[PDB]
Amino acid sequence: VDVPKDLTKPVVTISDEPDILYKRLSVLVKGHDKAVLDSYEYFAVLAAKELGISIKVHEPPRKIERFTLLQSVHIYKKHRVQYEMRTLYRCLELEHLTGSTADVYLEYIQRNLPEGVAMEVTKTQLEQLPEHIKEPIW
Amino acid sequence: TKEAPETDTSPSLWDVEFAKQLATVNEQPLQNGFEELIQWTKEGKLWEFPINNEAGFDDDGSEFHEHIFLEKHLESFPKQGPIRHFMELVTCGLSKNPYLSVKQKVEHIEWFRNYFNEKKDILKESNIQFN
Amino acid sequence: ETYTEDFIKKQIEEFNIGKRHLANMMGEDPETFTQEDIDRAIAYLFPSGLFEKRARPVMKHPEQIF
Amino acid sequence: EEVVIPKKKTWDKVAVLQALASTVNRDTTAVPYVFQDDPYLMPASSLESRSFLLAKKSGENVAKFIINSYPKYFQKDIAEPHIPCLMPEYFEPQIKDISEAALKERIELRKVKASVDMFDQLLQAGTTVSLETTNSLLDLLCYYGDQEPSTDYHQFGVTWRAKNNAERIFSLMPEKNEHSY
Amino acid sequence: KNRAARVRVSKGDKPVTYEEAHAPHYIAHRKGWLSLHTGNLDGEDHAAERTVEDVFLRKFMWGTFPGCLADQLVLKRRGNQLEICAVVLRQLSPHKYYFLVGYSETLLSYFYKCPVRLHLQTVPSKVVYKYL
Amino acid sequence: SLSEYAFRMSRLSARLFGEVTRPTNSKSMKVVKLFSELPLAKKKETYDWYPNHHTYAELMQTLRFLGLYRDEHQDFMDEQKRLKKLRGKEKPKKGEGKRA
Amino acid sequence: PRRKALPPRTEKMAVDQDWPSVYPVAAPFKPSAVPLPVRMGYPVKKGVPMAKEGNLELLKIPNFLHLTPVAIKKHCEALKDFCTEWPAALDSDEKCEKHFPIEIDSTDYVSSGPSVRNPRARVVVLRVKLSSLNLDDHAKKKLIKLVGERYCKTTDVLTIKTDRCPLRRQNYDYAVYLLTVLYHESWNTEEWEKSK
Amino acid sequence: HYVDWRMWRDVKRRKMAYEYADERLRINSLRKNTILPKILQDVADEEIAALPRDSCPVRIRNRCVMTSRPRGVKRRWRLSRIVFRHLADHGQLSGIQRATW
Amino acid sequence: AYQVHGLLKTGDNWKFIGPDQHRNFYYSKFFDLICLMEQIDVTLKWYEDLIPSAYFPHSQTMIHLLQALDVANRLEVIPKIWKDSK
Ligand SMILES: [Mg+2]
Repeated sequence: VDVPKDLTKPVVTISDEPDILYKRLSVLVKGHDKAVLDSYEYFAVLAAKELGISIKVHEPPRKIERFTLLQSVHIYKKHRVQYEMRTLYRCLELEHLTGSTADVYLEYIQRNLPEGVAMEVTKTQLEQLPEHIKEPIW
Repeated sequence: TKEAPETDTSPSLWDVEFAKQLATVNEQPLQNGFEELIQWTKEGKLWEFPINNEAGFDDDGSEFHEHIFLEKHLESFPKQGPIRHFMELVTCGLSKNPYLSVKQKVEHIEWFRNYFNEKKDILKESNIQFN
Repeated sequence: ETYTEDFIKKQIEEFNIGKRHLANMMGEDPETFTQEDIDRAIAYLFPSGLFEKRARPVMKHPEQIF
Repeated sequence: EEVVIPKKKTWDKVAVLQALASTVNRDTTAVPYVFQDDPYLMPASSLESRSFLLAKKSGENVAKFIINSYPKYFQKDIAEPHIPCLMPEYFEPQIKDISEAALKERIELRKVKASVDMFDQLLQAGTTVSLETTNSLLDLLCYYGDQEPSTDYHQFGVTWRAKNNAERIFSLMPEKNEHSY
Repeated sequence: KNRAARVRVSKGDKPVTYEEAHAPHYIAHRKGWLSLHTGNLDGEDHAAERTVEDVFLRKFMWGTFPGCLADQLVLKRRGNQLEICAVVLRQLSPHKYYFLVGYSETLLSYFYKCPVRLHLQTVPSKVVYKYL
Repeated sequence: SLSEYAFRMSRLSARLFGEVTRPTNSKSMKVVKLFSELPLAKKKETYDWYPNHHTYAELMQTLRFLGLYRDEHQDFMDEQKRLKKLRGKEKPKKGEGKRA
Repeated sequence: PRRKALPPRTEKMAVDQDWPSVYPVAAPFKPSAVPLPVRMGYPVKKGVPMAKEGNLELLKIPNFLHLTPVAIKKHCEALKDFCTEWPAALDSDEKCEKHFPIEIDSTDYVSSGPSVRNPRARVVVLRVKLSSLNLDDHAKKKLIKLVGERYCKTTDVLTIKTDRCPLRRQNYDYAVYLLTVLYHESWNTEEWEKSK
Repeated sequence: HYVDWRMWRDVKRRKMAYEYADERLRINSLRKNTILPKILQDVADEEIAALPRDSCPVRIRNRCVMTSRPRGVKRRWRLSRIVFRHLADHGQLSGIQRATW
Repeated sequence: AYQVHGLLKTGDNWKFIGPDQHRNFYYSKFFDLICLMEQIDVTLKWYEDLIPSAYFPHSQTMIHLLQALDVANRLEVIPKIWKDSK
């Protein structure tokens, strides 16, 4: 019964300079758990559909980095302990975004990136020819 | 209001003390997690999203051509000869170094200028005129 | 291990109450929330990669657990 | 055919956060967020509600007291970008030379005792003190009534005293502008 | 015989926690990592600096909440943030706990130049998984 | 071998892309490499390899003298030191020792 | 006496509350605040997984309780306001590369720690087809001889990758500068080129 | 307060080597080419051979940061195998497990 | 009172409610008035919203909620009111 009133919305100023265009925007994420990357895929793919972005997902193959250590403090060279670090992947292929759409969506999904997960965001920006390339100077 | 304010005059103790307690009016304990992230972003404690890996680094507002084009700094050196050849390798390497500022690069170049200026006699014996 | 019949009934009670909270969080109909919806929801909300399934978070009917 | 390239919306660095906070209203089952959310640390009365927040704030003063008393243990900046507010604070004037600039430090640092002592020596030297500089010194002395603001560690009745230094300084002041009065 | 991070069997009378009851060959199988950051992922940097910070904090917390911790810390990192999730006991005054939360958080934020939070979870007694 | 055109073209591309233009032997191209990166000693992993052990011990020592940190190890060593003193096994004063 | 802990507030929670209010942002699993009888832990023989209370296994999960489907949809509604619309003229990739022949690639690296810096961020890659440029036969030949392996004949794309400069700003500027002076030099016909 | 005097001697070596790195770089560059006259490169040889011996970067040793061990250190964590394993075996290194395949 | 409270909840006005003293005073008075002059069902709605979410009661404001329950002849709730009192 105590619902607040006159909900103040943030100021989104529409400017007069044009917007960036991204042909695509690949988002690779890297974690140690696959279930965590499954929950982050569900979150990010839903967030894109609730924002009208086209998104495809695939799993790049994993990397298992192993190395060996000695098991004893002094001798016993034949006895080792072996360790690994698995890096699991999921690539979010977004397509046909404007700079502001990207800006909002990345910020959102990056602030909710879980602990132990990294992200590499490749942005393919569309651009037209520089003015100086329009005509030769000869 | 007064057409022309005293912009040259700066606020006084009374002014700022009043500003402090004008803020105390609206200060309330943080209400939820969003408010702490908002408070931390305003204080500069939290990163701003979406992240730029160069957030806070402007590189002394240098332009690309000050890192890449370093021949203007070779004007005090011999225009030909082994010193030119050598310094043309220093600047080629310096012009490829993404870890140095333009100021640091110019320090390297200026060292060799002072260094070859001290070895004039060595350089003159080998018939390489420095200046 | 001593699970009195009263102890189990207090567990079935908590599961039914919890079953409804889980459907509420997931935005689904509390009246058609099957176990397979409980498992899918619990897997998403508490993601664990532990290679053993018996070590992962679970929310099952007390009769299938005890 | 022609690209209808739209316009770049812009916003503040807290805007998206604020957009997301709009979606949530307070939780009735919870105590205020400033408290710890444990059944055993949740305040269970208005007295505790007050007492628990003072304890948390008391521990922060002890931290800030240590941080500022042993700066060297906190002078290693790892943050990128640099966070100015998680650095130690330095309250002592670092310039001991008698100069106009060194006066500003004692005024900016609200060091009433340092300023008056330096002012006395500076006046004996005979050097000229700017009107603006003298005015700023007066504000500090008057605002706090020649009573040093207490910080960290080292009511009923009339606190004003007729034989106070502020009155004396005005007499020594050769020029008194409107701000002085 | 292997020794690393094994609690030996004893006489059926030793309370051990789920954490203590599991040997290193169970670290991705039946139990998780007590810390979570990105340093040890393929292509990532600063695993060393994260590791020194984690060794200090565990030590810092153990002596700062003497006799209170009921298990091991869970250290989390998200971007710029650091989360310390302790399970403590219910013997200290909540006044003292609030003093220590406010103290530790503040001191650690100025030391490691980041926002540091500390989430306590009190238990009556240390949760016993098994009597070895 | 390269034709004059092939040669004059690769020199034009090198001028454009900012590579060495003078003919330079492999021994002298080290000068470029030397200035193209940081010196090993200047890299962070090198000069900042160790934790500042002076800061971690001095901080945690005052935090103990301030009462805000319990050092179980230093408590252990103080106890042992106290007992040895009772047994008479106390450190001799520097210089004013048994010998001259 | 000894301070007693209050009961968990999950009991005072309504089976139909809005869950997003309880966990608005990412926060660690609290047993006292989550009305789920969730158990975790490899069970002892003839035992059950361990209860939520004091369960360090559940505290090691990075949970998604702040991002339920409900919460997400609500969130994204408040964020539709911030995003602008894709040019409906640029339907296909064919149309994208008709109107915008140049493509600029760049990567951002999100990682946890005190410092946000990542030296891989500075790299800029400029991709373009040579069919989108105003090049005759003469010039198209010399441009291809000047860039070397930066050009792929199969795809006809010239790729300029720059990372000499500290900033991505400066590298992008350098990449454009290069495409520019490569284009104007491919049009200039030096006299020595008659020795081909 | 470093683990021992061998670590302390490396702490100083790393610090001095950092102080002189720019000078050492500049002098090497002179003597690392065939361009310059040999009478000049010979002076450079003398000059860099006269810089303090503890500025020579090859004298830095990568010791365990926790226990000062001069061998058996993994470079990603700067820890000896004994110290690395102790943290890895308790679950305290993010994402590192025992390998089986 | 609903207009006064209605104003506080508009926009960012709630930030003017002042220190804890002011805040208890406000909510203490505000709720006493609710229990006295409002339907019991709506008093219980405001009871659940304000406590302990926003306000830790005083001993008295439990009495008023008891009285208001009596006036409404709703004694099936008095048990619950005792638990909360503890
Ligand atoms: Mg063996």
